[PDB]
Amino acid sequence: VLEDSIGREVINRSLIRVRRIRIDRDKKVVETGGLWSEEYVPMKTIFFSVLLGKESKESAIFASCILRNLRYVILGGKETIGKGIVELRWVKDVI
RNA sequence: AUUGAAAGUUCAAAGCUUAGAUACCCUGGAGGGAAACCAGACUUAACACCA
Repeated sequence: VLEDSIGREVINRSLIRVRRIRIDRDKKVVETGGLWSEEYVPMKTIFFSVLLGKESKESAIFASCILRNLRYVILGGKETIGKGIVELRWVKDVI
């Protein structure tokens, strides 16, 4: 756990910022303006969130039947690059 | 009983192409195969005398 000034530099250095290219398939060179830049969040990163539920009978099924079987889901975009496989861990058993 | 409810910035995209670790460069200059060394040492034995 770093100070907020030093941590913001160390964290910004873990963020993956790549350039990406679209290639002219006939001459195998990059197109004009076929270069752009994207940002990814690395493997093993950990986001924390909460799922709040109102009192009902459907949520009892949802929290018991549905939420137990969510281990892996896919968030965000660029799934073709394989950029969405994420894992939920449900802080009620890891504690 | 909330200007509330509902809605995935999603999708397609190769950091690709061109590019000789090449060019100059005497293993050279200096350094005595020298220093020392007797071709020398010695007569013996037998013997007729002596004894």
